[PDB]
Amino acid sequence: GMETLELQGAKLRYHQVGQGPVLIFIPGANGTGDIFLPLAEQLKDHFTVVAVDRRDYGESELTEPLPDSASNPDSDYRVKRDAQDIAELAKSLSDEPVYILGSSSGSIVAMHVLKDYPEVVKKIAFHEPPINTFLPDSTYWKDKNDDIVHQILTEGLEKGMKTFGETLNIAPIDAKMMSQPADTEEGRIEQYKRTMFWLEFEIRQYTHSNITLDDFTKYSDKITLLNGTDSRGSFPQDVNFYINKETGIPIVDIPGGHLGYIQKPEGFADVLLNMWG
Amino acid sequence: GMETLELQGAKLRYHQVGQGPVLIFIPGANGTGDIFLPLAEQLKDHFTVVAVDRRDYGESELTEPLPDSASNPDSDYRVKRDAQDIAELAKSLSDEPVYILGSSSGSIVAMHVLKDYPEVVKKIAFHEPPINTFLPDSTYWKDKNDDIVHQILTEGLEKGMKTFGETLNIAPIDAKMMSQPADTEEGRIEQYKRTMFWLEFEIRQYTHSNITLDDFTKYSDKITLLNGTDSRGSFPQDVNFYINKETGIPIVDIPGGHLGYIQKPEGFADVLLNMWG
Repeated sequence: GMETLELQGAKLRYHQVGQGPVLIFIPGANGTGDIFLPLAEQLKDHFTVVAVDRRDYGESELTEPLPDSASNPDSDYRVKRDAQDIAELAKSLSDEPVYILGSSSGSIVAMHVLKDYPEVVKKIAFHEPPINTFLPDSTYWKDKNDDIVHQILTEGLEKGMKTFGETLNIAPIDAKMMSQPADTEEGRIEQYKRTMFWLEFEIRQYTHSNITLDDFTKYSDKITLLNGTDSRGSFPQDVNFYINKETGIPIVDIPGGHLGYIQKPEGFADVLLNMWG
Repeated sequence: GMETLELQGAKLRYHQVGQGPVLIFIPGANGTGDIFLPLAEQLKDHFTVVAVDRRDYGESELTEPLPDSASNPDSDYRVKRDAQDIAELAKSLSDEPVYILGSSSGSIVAMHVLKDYPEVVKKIAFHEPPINTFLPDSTYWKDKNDDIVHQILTEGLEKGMKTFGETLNIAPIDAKMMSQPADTEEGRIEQYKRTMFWLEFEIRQYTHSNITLDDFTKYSDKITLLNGTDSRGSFPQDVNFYINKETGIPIVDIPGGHLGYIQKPEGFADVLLNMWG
């Protein structure tokens, strides 16, 4: 049960309670205004308290995708868009300048509201901002942030071999080949995103999808099951053994492991050409 | 330099080399057809080899967002859409049924092509499928997958306190409150996605955004800097000290830590009402 302001690119949702001059609270990393509700109850006799879900969070919703460049660490799109969200909200609720308080990364949003839309600001408070750009030791803090983001990436890719080895239940050499970190930072970033997408959206949905043995028997003349010569004892071979046992569909052993088509391409090709050539 | 077939919801990209009957390779968890290129070079005298980037991967691109329900573990949207992608590709390249080989989760795509579009299949090969739905011990494997996906979530949230503590450089009690895992599985899933979004798209972009001290001095009469009484020694307070030292803008100490507005809402409110009431 939240209020809505439709803006360019998003439906902005906010809580509103109180009477009196408008006071907008801008949240930090939690992104949502509900964290200000106990404070709003303390203030509602004196201010019209407005607590925002910033457009990428909570009950707010984007109506257009973020630009490709938003993932660039030097992108200014989001912080600028967040600031003009607050300015538009302030103008939709008040014909006079308003009170604004932002905390943590939300106090950085507040700084940009004052920089680019001073006309909407009556008074403003910056609660514990973590901005470093104007500090004498800016580089220390900026480098540390860039390193922590990269640290989380490396720690993610380290779980690759459990991710594929324990879900596909394949041989460790195959699991290793599948989870081997890419050669470059950009390649590793893409690799991590692929792995996380596959985990969320592919492995469970596909491996429990609606296929039955009677679906194979109906066209058994078209089907060959393939087991790698190097991946014996693995779960996917056990699947093919079950299909072969119950339907009579043949298994052909083909060189290599779970990735035999890239591990041993000449031998893989020879077997296929004998099957189908 | 990849071929393109525009379909409903995506631009499907594929590699094509060879002469002769069409043979479509469907990739597994890597999602991209380049993994079949060394094999394609072995086969190109005998088949027209077609190696696909499935629509969510690689050089393929969605032109509409995935449905909300695609994240449901029992969703069939993606595997069905992948299969009709292959069927449409086969019909765009050949007036006769074609050869198809899928590996790993791509062999599950292949099963669905045969189930729903048998007319496009001349022969088909399932290379080491990890499907469990028709196995007698299906539940063991299905439960194990669901548990591994949930394991990766728990392992992610465990890095929350380093994520906020080492980027904001705040007190450990505050970092703990920010990273405390939500009460429910759905709450924890959303929490992890928020944290990963903030890391990628917020922390670096906002903390090094283009604000200078001269931006504060221009409207210094409107600004109050707020430091929590419980977060002394933290980096965000050091930021406010620098601003106060160089601009003269006042600091008000307000009850609580980095999250004082929810930690101590009555005391926080009292200070604000004295500032602004």
